[PDB]
Amino acid sequence: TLLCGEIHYFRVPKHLWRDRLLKLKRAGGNCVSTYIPWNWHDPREKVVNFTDGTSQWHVASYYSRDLASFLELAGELGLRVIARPGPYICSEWDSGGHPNWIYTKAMRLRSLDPGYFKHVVEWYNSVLNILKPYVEREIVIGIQVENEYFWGNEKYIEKLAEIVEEKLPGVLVFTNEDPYLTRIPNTIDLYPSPWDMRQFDDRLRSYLSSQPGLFKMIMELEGGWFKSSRYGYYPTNRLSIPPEWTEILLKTAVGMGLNNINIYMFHGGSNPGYYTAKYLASSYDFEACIREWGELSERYYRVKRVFTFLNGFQELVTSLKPGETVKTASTCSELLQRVGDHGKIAVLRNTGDNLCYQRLINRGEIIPMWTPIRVPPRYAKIVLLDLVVEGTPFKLVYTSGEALLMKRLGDTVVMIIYGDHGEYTETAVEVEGGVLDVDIQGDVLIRREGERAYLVVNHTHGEHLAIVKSTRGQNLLLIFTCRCRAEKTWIVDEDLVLISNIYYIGDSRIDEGKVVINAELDEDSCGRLLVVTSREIEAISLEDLDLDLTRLSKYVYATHIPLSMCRSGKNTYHPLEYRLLEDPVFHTLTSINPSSPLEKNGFYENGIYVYRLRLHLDKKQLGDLLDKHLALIGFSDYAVVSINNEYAGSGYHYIEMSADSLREGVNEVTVILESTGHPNDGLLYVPNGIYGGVYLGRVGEIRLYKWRKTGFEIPYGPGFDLAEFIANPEPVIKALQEETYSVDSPGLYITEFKVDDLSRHYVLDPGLEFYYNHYYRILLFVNKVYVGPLIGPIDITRYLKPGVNEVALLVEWGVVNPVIGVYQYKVDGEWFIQEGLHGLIEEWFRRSPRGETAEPPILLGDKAGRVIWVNTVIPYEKEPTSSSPVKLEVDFWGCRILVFVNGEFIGRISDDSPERELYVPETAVRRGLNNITLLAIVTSRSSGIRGLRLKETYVHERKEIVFKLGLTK
Amino acid sequence: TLLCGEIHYFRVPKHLWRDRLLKLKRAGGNCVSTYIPWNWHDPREKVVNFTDGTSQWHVASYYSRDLASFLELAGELGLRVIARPGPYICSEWDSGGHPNWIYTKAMRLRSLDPGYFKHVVEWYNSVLNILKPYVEREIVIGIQVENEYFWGNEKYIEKLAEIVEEKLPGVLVFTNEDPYLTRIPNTIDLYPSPWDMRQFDDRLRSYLSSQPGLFKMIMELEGGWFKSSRYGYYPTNRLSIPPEWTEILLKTAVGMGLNNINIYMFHGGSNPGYYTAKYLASSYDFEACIREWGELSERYYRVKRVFTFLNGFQELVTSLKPGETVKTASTCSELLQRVGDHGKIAVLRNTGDNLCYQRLINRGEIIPMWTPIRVPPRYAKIVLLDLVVEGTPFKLVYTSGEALLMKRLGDTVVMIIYGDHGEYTETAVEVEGGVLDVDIQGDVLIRREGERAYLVVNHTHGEHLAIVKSTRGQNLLLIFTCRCRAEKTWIVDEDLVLISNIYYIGDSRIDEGKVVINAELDEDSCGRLLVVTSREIEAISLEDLDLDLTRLSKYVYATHIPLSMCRSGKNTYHPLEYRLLEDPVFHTLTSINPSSPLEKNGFYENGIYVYRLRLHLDKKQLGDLLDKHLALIGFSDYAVVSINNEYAGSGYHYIEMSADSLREGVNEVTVILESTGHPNDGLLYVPNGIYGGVYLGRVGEIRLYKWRKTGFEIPYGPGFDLAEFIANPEPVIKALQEQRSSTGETYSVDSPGLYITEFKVDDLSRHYVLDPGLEFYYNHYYRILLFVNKVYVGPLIGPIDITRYLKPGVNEVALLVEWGVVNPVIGVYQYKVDGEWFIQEGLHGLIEEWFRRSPRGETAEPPILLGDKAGRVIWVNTVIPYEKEPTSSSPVKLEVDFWGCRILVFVNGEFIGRISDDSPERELYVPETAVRRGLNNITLLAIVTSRSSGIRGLRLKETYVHERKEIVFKL
Repeated sequence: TLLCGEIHYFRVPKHLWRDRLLKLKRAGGNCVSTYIPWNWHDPREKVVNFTDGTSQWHVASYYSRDLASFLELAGELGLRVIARPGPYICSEWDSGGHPNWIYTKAMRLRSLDPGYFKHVVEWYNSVLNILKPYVEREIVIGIQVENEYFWGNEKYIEKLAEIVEEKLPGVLVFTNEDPYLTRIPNTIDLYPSPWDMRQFDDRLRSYLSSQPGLFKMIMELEGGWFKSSRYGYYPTNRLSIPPEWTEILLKTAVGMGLNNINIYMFHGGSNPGYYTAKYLASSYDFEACIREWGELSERYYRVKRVFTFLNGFQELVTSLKPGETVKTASTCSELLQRVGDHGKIAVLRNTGDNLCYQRLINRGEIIPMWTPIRVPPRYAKIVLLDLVVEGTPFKLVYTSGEALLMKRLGDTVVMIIYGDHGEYTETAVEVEGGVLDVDIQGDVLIRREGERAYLVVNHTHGEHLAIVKSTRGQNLLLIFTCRCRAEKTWIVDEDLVLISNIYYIGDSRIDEGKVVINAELDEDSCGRLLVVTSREIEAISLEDLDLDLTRLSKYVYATHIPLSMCRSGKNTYHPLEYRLLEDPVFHTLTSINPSSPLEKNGFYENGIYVYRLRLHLDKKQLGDLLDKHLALIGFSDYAVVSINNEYAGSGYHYIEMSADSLREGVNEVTVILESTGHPNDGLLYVPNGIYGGVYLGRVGEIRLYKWRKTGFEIPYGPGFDLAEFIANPEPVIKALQEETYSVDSPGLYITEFKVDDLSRHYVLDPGLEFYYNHYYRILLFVNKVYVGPLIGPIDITRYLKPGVNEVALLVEWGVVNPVIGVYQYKVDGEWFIQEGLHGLIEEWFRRSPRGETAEPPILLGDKAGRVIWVNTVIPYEKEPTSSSPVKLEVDFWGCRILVFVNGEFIGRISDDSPERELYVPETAVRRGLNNITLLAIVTSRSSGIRGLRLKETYVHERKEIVFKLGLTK
Repeated sequence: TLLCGEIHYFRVPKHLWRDRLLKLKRAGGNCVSTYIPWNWHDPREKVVNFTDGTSQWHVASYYSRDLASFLELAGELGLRVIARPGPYICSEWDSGGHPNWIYTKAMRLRSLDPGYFKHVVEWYNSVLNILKPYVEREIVIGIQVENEYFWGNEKYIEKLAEIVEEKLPGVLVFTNEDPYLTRIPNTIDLYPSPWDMRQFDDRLRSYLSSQPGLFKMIMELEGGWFKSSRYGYYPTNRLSIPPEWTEILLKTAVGMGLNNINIYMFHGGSNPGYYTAKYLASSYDFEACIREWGELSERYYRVKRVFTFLNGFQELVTSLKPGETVKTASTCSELLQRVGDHGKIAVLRNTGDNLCYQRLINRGEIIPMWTPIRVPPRYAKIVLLDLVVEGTPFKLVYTSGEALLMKRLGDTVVMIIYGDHGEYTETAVEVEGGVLDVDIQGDVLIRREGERAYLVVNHTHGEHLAIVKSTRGQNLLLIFTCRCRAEKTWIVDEDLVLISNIYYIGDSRIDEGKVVINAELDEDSCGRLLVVTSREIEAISLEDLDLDLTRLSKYVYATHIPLSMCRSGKNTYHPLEYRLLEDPVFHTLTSINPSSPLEKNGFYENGIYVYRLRLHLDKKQLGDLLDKHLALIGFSDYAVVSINNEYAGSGYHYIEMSADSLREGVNEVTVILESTGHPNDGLLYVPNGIYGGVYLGRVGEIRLYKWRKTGFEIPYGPGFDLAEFIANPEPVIKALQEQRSSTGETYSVDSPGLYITEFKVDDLSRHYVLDPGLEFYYNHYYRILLFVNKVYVGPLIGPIDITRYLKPGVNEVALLVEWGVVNPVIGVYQYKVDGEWFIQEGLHGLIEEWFRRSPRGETAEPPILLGDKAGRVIWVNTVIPYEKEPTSSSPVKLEVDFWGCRILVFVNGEFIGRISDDSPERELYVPETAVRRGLNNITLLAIVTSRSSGIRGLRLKETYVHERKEIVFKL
């Protein structure tokens, strides 16, 4: 009943909403799911925005807050909606959907702590008021509260659910991955690694045995995975999620009795500007069914065959219970079976790489009779048994083929059954009162016995037709097609099924006595088109051209799109020239207390910040220096540092520079810093900008080599509050009152190190391993005193005593390799902060001063620590279309690059990005001259831009197909 | 040390040999391996052919038997050769390499049976004479005898080895997958399934502790997999073999001590004409490193990184021994380790889908100091430890990066080290005499401690350089690059290394003060090029464009190819017009005895045959007839049948048709039949053509559902001769005569064993035909022995009339499954129809060479509907203008949209291959050698197999358009 895809209105240009949703509908989806992110609607703590307006430079004009329009569009296209308002959403999104002003109100995020929960009450009021009319009109059918509250806190979850129930009485309310709930329905999120089924099967089984009688759903069935900078890969951080894998998970879920399924993500789209979670790529492509740029991937067509089956047999599927009577002949495939009054499904699962030939035992009969069931490699086949065709004399005793769909056309029931090229299928039809006749088109062999017709078909690139005629004037029309044509079978309106090679059938409009269809043709979209309809078809036209039209039988017409109308086009577009202009950088600077977290000084945006530090060194300290290294320690996230107008260094979180630029008296330090967004864990406060400080002279280091792991149990359960435990870990303090080289799994780790000189400064660095977009929960204790959750480097000087000291880490979740840096001095001075850059504030991305021409390659080593604007013009002499989407590629090194097109922020790329390209949405592109603008922060003496290009992924042809209709009978 | 790729001279147009072999050379290959197929050189049992010419219509003019020229070309390009002359080769090849005349000479194939072996002695004489000069010149360094004789027969293998040792004294001689051999070296063939390492790891472990002291080699390391019609898939029958999988297998093999490895296939190419094994596609692309059309796949660049490492650290690799001195800090990756005096390798294997951060314990030191070792997902990383750079004061204590190569340039050692974009690596260099100085280009942080420099590097899209200088006269140049540029690092000779984005570097001409190299540029080939050389470079040109030249250090130059020079072209070429001509089919028909196989009538070619059957029915037979079905039963492989000038039916091996065109007296049956090739098992005789017969009136069936599996054991071992056991299964006859004990019943005959069932025969006037079922038929033919009432009938090869073995009442059938699966049923027929049979090889249009020059046909507007021509043969001629020079940098595939045909494809008179409804694709590679600039003649021969049949159209498609450009170094 719920055949759902995740599509985020906040990750899709508003004009492309229709394209993305209709592609899900055309796949047989009947529901779309989306988060409603609190920080998307209320970033500044002002008027909640549910309009098209943005107050943020980094959010392009075509991204919208108009949730009402998204919901109406879903309704108009025939989709229901699942709403996921948070307040936490995770979703690889800045602060997991928390507005960055929340960190000023509460430490105890994701709890009933009033400092947090009062703001959650006001958010739910704003958002549930917008949802209200759409719940009443039965478009919005489900509300998720919170998101993967793994740890229990039942009264937190129940309070959220009670507010939804007060505003929206009777609406289904649930959460995901909180197994400790008795009354609020729990739903599961499944992201197993390819090929071994046991972990997935075991999680489905436990979930199905849980919460007896409550709503059952997979709220996130793996539809791919996300991409990150720093530690990421293309096409996902987990490499390719095979489309074969996704289909096996879906068919396994159907085999085990889950008929409520949401693919996460179905379409991922793009992360607008600085709404990324920390380290997230600008792309949210997700290797999804619908790629970021709108492409229907192999994963789309496999999911489509499953959703089309589940949609065109909801009767049977809703009736099914767990079964055991059916058995297999061979061990070459597994069996998952379900049984209902009027039919069964046998799911034959072959996770191995060799084709399997299977038979079933159903009531002492070995089926099929003359041919085995093919189970392809890396495939699970749904086999239909004992299916009653209601209000007819027909029973489908079995098919060894795969049923796509079943449709009533007056006196005829049509079923489409598919197989591979060269597959033999066998279908047994039983007819009450006997078989009157069988008409066949193509290669069908018939055996008759009693009231049965047996049909043996050799599948090809085409359809074989069998009509089994009853004595009561009712007919069964079987259409045997290949898997490829089943994938490109399009159900338009209702009473029009197109069996084709056509890449995509979009909008349809039935006015006059005419159906107009918007087809998108790829290279392989030409050749044979079957039309299955009760409507009289007089003519089919493709632009001007009248197509050949054959009547194959009643309800079936054949035509062809000529092979010439399918093109193999793909174009690249080069800049006319490159102009350079240096950003002055400074614009608006204000005093700030040293190490004062940006969000506690009214700065709620990520993106670029500039610090000016005025730091004081005198005779005695320069005099006594034991080592000539300056350290900038504890910032989110990436900085380029200049000292006395000389480039010094760059990097993430913690940088060691040369001290040589240092003089006696005042030293000026410039920090150009990027915040890539907050993590998406939703519990910890990882402050934007410099939360740490400046240190001088590395005098040594203390490596925490070896740890004693001790049993410790976090009391996860319905009564547990994780936010309360992180803020007050009394049970750990208690355990501390009172072998392993790697701290990489849950538990309490203790080690001892020596301190000789307490005039030194001691900074614990959590190490490279610790930093992940879904931030780890690791609690730091120094000599049995709670320092806090690890968020970054931390000065632990004030917690140290002379001689033997103790460090303990309680890993609730994650990995860390800590090391202590020892510094001579902690440098002090006056601090100034700027939000943004002069060029951004002055909107140079909308209109740049004219700069100098430059011949590529553009060498930037001399501008290390500076900001360079690079403007180019690209001719694109056609209409921007979803039929021909464009990517911008930049060949550069030693830069953090912000990309704009015609003054719209497209995203960022850096040296540690998993790709050198961005999707340029059709809404940003114009026919003619296009302005491509790079803002380049220069991070190295080895730095440059070799070039850039706009690339078409493909060029598909948009064509209108017109059906001239006659009279229905 | 043997870094080998399988490339078959008989599957590559001769003009393209150089391209395929140089691409193997360029990957770091030092050896090419090839079968020499007996049936390729002696198909007709006449003068053994080692020339360019062909006796066969279906073998294009550009395929060669000139083995000498291949061996010469391999030698010229700096490659050694492993030769594998069979006599059996398997290789998805017709009869596994046996000439089809062998079936007239012997039943006991692959044995010392004289009827087989005397002909093996003549073949081995012809072929070892061709090889002798190349063994003496040290080009051919190994000879494989036989091929996967799994079952033992040591005296048979010994006898093949003796003939080789006598003609080519002291040449290395071995076989593959015969683990019962004590004296002759055995080698291993490994084709595991992605992601569980345990089966592969256990096979390697067992092999490495077999045969004390003898030659150790993986003679076939999975390079992909083949594709079949009927039961096959794209891109292989096992779907995609992931490129990450192939690299994990290679790195595992290195980590376990195997340094002799052959990738099967490195390049697969094409199966010429009817030299396919049964059911095989005309493509042998194999999803190989080099695709059939010449493309360098992702698999190629991954294998190239491994071969480059093994070549560039030869001294280290030769020295390594087992030893377990190193430990890992965490469980997120496994460790394989080898140790020598020169240093150690730690292979960190991560078969999971998450990045692992790893540390090593070496001495009592935790390695590295400031940075963890990245082990990427689905990856095995080779970490070097304690590497002594011989004749220098440098030790590489460790690098968390991956070492690609090491090269001496005068007083400087250069090492290339790689990682992913954004990877942090840590490298520890110890200098004896102490560290004079470290000069750096790029993002290299230095920590000096002892006589040690620690170098911490963020890997980028480009190179960071560190020159560590000794207080003596000697320098360590470290170049830190990304994986992608390591993959496109090209070694043009001893002192010319290009670190690049370039898709491929081909031939070089090392003139005087000029180096000219042929580059092939894809769309990502542009950007930075680094040149590492001892040579003085004044200028670098791309054709006529002089490039920017920066001197980075003494041995390192930097340049760039402008991003504008890398196009993204891709063109489709369309036919002008279609002309149709009906083949008259009949040309020359001669008498043949009913059921007499074609090889017993002097027909040794596969391909198309036409039978005319003159069958007699009298009034009585037709009057008494109980069921209206005619069956053609037992033929190889596919038939289209007409009765009294009406299309009756089509299919593989066993066809049931309507009997309604039949009438009293003579009935004229036309059978148009294709043999797709013999199977590649090399043991059984599966006859071409009609070996069964024609039956009328299907009056029932006996389903053989339920079997008793007994405890019979085939005695495999050094003394076992499997051909002798197949010919004379005496132990099975004895097992069948003894008391049965109680045993398990099964519905599945799918694993080795003796299976027994029982059925009722009520009427011995009927005819009983056993059908082995769809499951039975596989290109590598199964071995299942049929017994009826305890009498040996024979190995199953197809449907078999078993009537004469039956008695009234309860009958027994027993199957000894040596290997395979079967699901048999007995068809019961009223009559066996007798008459006179006639055979023709080919069709009128083939014999008269219409593919070389077609008569004028009628023009036809696509789509061309053929359903009214069911059972008949139609020639479709068209012209495709191709207005460029045919080139490997722009290869073409012919696509045909059709249904209900078997199609034979010719281009400019050259047989390209076959396509049918049950093909895993609708396209063929058209080699450059068949294409011409200007008008291309595309000719299809369509056997119409159905009343729903036609050709919608066809097109020539370029896979891609790369740019060919010379890079010129002025010295």
